[PDB]
Amino acid sequence: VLMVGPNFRVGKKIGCNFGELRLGKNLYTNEYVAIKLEPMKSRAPQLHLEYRFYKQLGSGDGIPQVYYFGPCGKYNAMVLELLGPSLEDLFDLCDRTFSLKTVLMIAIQLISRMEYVHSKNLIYRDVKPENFLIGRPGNKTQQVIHIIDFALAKEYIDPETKKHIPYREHKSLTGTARYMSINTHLGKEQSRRDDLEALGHMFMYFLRGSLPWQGLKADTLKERYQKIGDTKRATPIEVLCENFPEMATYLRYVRRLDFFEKPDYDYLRKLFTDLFDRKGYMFDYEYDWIGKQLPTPV
Ligand SMILES: COc1ccc(/N=c2/[nH]c(N)c(C(=O)c3ccc(OC)cc3)s2)cc1
Ligand SMILES: [Cl-]
Ligand SMILES: [Cl-]
Ligand SMILES: [Cl-]
Ligand SMILES: [Cl-]
Ligand SMILES: [Mg+2]
Ligand SMILES: [Mg+2]
Repeated sequence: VLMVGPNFRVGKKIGCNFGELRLGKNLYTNEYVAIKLEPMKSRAPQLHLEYRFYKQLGSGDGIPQVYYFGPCGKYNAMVLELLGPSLEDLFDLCDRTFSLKTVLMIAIQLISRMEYVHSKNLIYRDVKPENFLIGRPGNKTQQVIHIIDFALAKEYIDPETKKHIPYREHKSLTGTARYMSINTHLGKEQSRRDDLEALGHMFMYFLRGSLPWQGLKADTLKERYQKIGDTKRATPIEVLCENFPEMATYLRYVRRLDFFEKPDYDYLRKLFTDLFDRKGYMFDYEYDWIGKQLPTPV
């Protein structure tokens, strides 16, 4: 089908997706957009719930604008702001290490981004470099690290009672193993702490080039998650974060948060801004990838 909604032309498949993602164009405004498609026959629908989480988030810094949700042939479609490459794309472009300055510019932003999500009574639960995208130059947000992919989010404040969700265990594992928190591996209900811990793992991935549990395989997914969690538990923070004392402090702090506890986001930002200033860095958005040829759908 040629169109989604009144005004969005459906274009080519984009990204490296299987038809899940297309370029689109708002014919009414002469603007490109991203079109996410999900078959109506899906045995595990996620797109409509994702749209509802975007409505709960509302308009925010580093959150893509969402323009439409509705049918498109035999698909449900969500039309959203077209962003730039992901941090994983950019990491590859930068030979799979980022400088401390780039990691800190990312980290300072992403602590705030997670604070925003948490302020809207949601936990994110899908931290990975693929889900953080820079903007496009055309919208003056190419410097801003955005967060996408809210299909795995959850409301952590129950809306009627206004109580934090209860602690429980035996939660099935499905996420991304590489970044997930130790408590996620143990089958615990995720909470605010776990989003911040997964961010810490991702920051160390960027700094080191890899994480020491990244290569582990097993005959079953469950066994693989187990081995990865075992390695996370067996790798001292002082070792993982050798040469990055503030990252060690960050990770120890988030690992030690209680399930119900509100993180001190101010404290975590200050760890990193104090470090940033002490190193003489200037917060000028000159990330490692500036000056390189970025992948673009057009
Ligand atoms: C490297 O090629 C591309 C670079 C940037 C790009 N922009 C996007 N903007 C979005 N809002 C996107 C998404 O919502 C999205 C949707 C699905 C998806 O599946 C892996 C990945 C990203 S991709 C899409 C493709
Ligand atoms: Cl445009
Ligand atoms: Cl920010
Ligand atoms: Cl991995
Ligand atoms: Cl600098
Ligand atoms: Mg915006
Ligand atoms: Mg995903």
